[PDB]
Amino acid sequence: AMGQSTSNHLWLLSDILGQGATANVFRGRHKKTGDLFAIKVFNNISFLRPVDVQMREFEVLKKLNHKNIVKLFAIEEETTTRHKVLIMEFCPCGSLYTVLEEPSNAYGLPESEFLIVLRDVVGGMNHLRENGIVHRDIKPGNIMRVIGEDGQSVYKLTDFGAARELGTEEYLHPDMYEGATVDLWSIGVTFYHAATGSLPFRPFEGPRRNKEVMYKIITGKPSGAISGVQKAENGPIDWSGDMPVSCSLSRGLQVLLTPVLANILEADQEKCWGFDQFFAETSDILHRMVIHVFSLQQMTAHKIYIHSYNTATIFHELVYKQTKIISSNQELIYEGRRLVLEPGRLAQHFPKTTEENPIFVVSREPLNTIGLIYEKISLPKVHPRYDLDGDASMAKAITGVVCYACRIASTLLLYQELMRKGIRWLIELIKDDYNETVHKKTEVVITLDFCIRNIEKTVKVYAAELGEISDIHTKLLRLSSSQGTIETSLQDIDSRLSPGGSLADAWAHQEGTHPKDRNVEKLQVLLNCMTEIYYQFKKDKAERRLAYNEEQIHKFDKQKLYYHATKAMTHFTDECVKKYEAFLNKSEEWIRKMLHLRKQLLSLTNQCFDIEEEVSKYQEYTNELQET
Amino acid sequence: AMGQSTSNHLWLLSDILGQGATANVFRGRHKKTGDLFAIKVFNNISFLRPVDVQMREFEVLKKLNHKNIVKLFAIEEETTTRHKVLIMEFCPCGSLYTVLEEPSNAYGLPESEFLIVLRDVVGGMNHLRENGIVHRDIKPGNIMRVIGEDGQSVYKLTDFGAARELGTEEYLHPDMYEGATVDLWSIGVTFYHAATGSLPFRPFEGPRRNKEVMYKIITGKPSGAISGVQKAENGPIDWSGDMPVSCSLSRGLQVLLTPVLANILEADQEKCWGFDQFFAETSDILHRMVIHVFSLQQMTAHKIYIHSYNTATIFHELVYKQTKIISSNQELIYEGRRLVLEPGRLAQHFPKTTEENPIFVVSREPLNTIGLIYEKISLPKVHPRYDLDGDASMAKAITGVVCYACRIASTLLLYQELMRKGIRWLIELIKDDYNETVHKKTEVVITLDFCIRNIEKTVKVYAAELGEISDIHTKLLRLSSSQGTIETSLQDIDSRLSPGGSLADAWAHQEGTHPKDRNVEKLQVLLNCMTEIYYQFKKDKAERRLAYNEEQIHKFDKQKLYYHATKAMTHFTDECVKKYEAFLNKSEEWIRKMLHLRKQLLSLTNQCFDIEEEVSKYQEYTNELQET
Ligand SMILES: O=C(NCCCNc1nc(Nc2cccc(NC(=O)N3CCCC3)c2)ncc1I)c1cccs1
Ligand SMILES: O=C(NCCCNc1nc(Nc2cccc(NC(=O)N3CCCC3)c2)ncc1I)c1cccs1
Repeated sequence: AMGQSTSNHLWLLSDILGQGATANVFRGRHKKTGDLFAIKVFNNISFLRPVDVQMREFEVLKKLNHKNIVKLFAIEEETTTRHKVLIMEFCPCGSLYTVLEEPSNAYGLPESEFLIVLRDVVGGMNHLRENGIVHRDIKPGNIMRVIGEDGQSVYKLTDFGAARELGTEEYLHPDMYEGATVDLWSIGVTFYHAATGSLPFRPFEGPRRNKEVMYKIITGKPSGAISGVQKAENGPIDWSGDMPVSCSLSRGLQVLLTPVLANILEADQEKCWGFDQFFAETSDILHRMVIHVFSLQQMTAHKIYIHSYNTATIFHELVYKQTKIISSNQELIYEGRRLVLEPGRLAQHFPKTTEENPIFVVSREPLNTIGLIYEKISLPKVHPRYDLDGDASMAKAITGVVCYACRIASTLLLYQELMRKGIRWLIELIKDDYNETVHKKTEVVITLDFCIRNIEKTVKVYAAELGEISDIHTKLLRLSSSQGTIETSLQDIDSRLSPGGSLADAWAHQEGTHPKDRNVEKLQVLLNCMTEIYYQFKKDKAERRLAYNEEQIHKFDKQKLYYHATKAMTHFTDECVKKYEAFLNKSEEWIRKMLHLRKQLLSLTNQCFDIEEEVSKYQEYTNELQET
Repeated sequence: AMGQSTSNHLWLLSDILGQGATANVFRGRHKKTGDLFAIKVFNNISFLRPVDVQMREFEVLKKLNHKNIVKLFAIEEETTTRHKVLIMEFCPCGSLYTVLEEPSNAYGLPESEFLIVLRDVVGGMNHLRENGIVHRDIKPGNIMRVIGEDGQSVYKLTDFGAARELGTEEYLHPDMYEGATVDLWSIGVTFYHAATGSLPFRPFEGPRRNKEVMYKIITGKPSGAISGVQKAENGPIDWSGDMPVSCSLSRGLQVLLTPVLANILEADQEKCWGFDQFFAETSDILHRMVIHVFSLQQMTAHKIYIHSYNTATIFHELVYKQTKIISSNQELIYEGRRLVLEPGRLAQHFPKTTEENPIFVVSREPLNTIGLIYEKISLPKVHPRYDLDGDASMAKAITGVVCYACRIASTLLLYQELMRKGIRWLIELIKDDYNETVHKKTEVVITLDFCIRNIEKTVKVYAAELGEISDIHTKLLRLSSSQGTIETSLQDIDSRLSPGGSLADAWAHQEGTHPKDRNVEKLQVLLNCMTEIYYQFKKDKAERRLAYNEEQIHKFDKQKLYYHATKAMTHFTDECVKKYEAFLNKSEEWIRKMLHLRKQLLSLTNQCFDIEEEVSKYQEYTNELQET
């Protein structure tokens, strides 16, 4: 139907991307080439119209180019309405807000994608800072997302610099609600929103006329607390200076991110950071590499953030901070074999590691098995009301919960499949310790056999001599007897290491769940059905009203949305969870038995060294008798 | 707009799924529940209308239920037109034909998905056979696809039994073109079409008035040839009794599939199989498990199909058939360690293997490095014509080629990443052989040291005796000297095994490409742009004509379709291929040097055994002198 146009560009009014106060953004094309561009048409521009100031201004923002900033191509005039039109680059993927609309990110973005967000936002914000221009209005809605040539997302900034001739209410600064601090505030609220999937400060009712509590929350600013939420109408505020349990970020990252947000979120400029403080700490985080470590003792995976130039000493310290294991008690295993790391080895030369192929950690000291620690979240109540807005919010909520359940279920399967491998590596690695103890035994055996034979032979050939010989014979028997005890007790250990020797990993190949079960795929199928319905309810909300047929289809699918979710949650707890807990229960059992065996093997090995020094004082005794 | 209805069901005429001669299939819903069903409305039913015979008939097909057969729910009458309507189950994913429409499957389905097709088609066809009903019309178009609860595809049959009261031209049997053989023919043509992505018998022009050649091709039926294609207008026919190089199936599967299709594709019932012969061989293939084996010698991955009850002897034989390695020369490596397999060990108890984590094979005999063998396919010419049909076919073709290139590129990266691991395992495993040779050396050393000392001491204490002593001393020096040679030559081998010892895997961590490059992701981005344009051209073909704007957008995108493809192909050959060939070239180098070292380590190890039996004839000589 009706559509605006320009000298070089044209677009339909049906194609809308963003609707702002001063301008609107449409999906447009170049009249000649046909390439897609973002069309910024200014609404209500008469009482201003500074074609003198805005001329050079738009010419300045034109030459301004950055990877983390939405590019401005040209400034043109609408054909009929004669409105000024800016030509931005089209971002098909939408904004960060669009990403947060996804149920998969209802409880926070994936860790890698979050690192992309942090890096790009900082880069773009820094580039704006170097030009002196201040934003203050930074929100996921105005942070665009594009797909790079390498496939990875790239985030850019677009809406700014409109404060000249004239922040979001949830992203507003306390004193500004009614200094460069006002910047970092919205940035912090954004970062928490990307990590948690929700806003830092939430009243029970929300952003309304009962948002009076919110201002009290924001002006509250207790210590270094990064979030505060009241769980009831006009109730107390639950404060926390840490990340939620449902957060998809690794523990190592949360340790670094927590102080950052805490220092940039307060009304006082006293303790608040500057852009240099902020940039320094943030870039520091971005420069660090990733160390994937799976602790078998607690059955917990870890991501340790270290610079490439750091040593293995700081590495052991950080691993201690997360796993509570002494640096001297930390033992590493990689690809079936143990790996000895020098205290001063750089992180650049570390082996290739993934979360599905990490570095296992075994300890001499007994440690409790923790397993995966997650937030148990149930489904919300589904109301029979036809409220399109309600059905949309309920759809995102309930699908987000199921998304979380499927995410946890995938993690549980990872822990089990990693556990089985780590155990298989360990039993063969300790078996190698048994293999070397056999060798050291044979050394003492060869030493024993010949040394005793000489002394048993010297009496056959060639009071005084008899007394010496007898004492030596006894001494040789004192050691050879214990050598026989160890010899057979080691066969008992080998019997344990043998298949079906009560240390076998057969239990671990039975109790838990396997990729053969396809439990994650089973959950995803129902999750896809729900996700489809969700985006449909979004499409129905935009129309504000539906036809009779669409009305009942909306109701039918809404009921199926519940049935899908319950079916998934039931399969989650009755299959994935229970079999995981059983695998974890028997995990403690095998751990006790393994550490006990390891203690036995240790002692029996050291005893060979104890008798190794004894035969060195005897083989060089009589054989080395002095005479002219 | 206008839409048909029923007592219990209703649908729009715009919603079309399949358009047949006697009936049409629409997307419909139940008036009460609102669930989606397939609506089969019979066109032109007057001269027949056997409400006596078809009554019981449709009642029979009603109770007929199977996982591999599209379920019939009810038989109802249209409200106005009074036409008979069948209620089938709705298959959102479409048919196998729809799957073949995908550029990803332009050169054949993935191996796993093909196994699903084979298993389901056989299962459904067998179920129809047990009821006596014959199809003959089996085509990917009438083979529906649904997504099971576990996520895996499930294929079903739908259109049959319409031959009572009354095959596709490309799927037609030679004698039937102008016995149960007519069944297996179309089945074979279907199976080849799923494996190759193309039809078995293709004239140059195609299925037209020049299809006269085709009938000659079909009546040709030379030997056990499974395909025949003329590459020029009215030219000779290129015959082949094997699968194309571009086929995505494993070599092990092709060996099994080839005789199956060959025996079921001929006009003569003399050599043609029956349903029992067909079912027996096919089910046999389906029962077999998968063995993933990566041969480092030829740098080739393999999938060996074996029954779970078979032994390791037949395993070694099949591995020999593919890798050309003698059963005694086949050495297995898994998870960093070598694995010894007993000749009679069942396949059920084999370790867990994937294509990304297979069982490596090393050999004593020198073997040439082959690497990945694929079909080099270039882009087709893009014509400036606005032909919507032409633009659609060209889109699928050119996108299919790029899909193949990205598939090969993914395989190349797999080979390199597997190579690096296999090499790293090997250098540490042979290092273990060095570790055990050191132990055997120390055994001879302890034997040497004490044995010689006794004989060197006997002369100090306690013509005839002198002569004996001297001869013994010399003999002890004959062995101890060579012991010194081996001792130092082993340090040279250890020097080789040490980092930077010319056997290091540093070259392999440099020359080839890595997942860090994200080359596959780079290709996929351009592949997504092309795929989007492809499905768009499909959408434009259905309209038969476009508006002026849509017309030029079609032309713009068509040109961008070329630019995307060329950009991907350039990045494929200039980055992925070249760096792969360089990695393969230096692969031969390290292989030579490794096998040479392995030969040295072997000899130097066996020499320790050669001198081990020599010291057993001397240590028990003088020490064991006889006397009363
Ligand atoms: O500049 C602004 N604000 C920033 C946002 C708008 N600006 C741009 N937006 C895109 N691309 C884009 C975006 C969003 C969503 C989508 N697609 C969807 O999810 N949709 C849209 C229809 C319904 C579902 C594509 N490129 C460039 C730009 I610049 C202002 C708007 C009004 C004053 S300022
Ligand atoms: O029974 C028949 N023939 C078998 C085929 C038709 N039958 C069924 N088809 C579906 N589902 C389905 C199928 C195909 C394609 C799609 N979707 C798409 O790719 N489309 C459609 C619009 C354009 C893109 C969904 N379920 C059930 C059935 I039964 C006959 C048709 C006429 C005589 S016999």
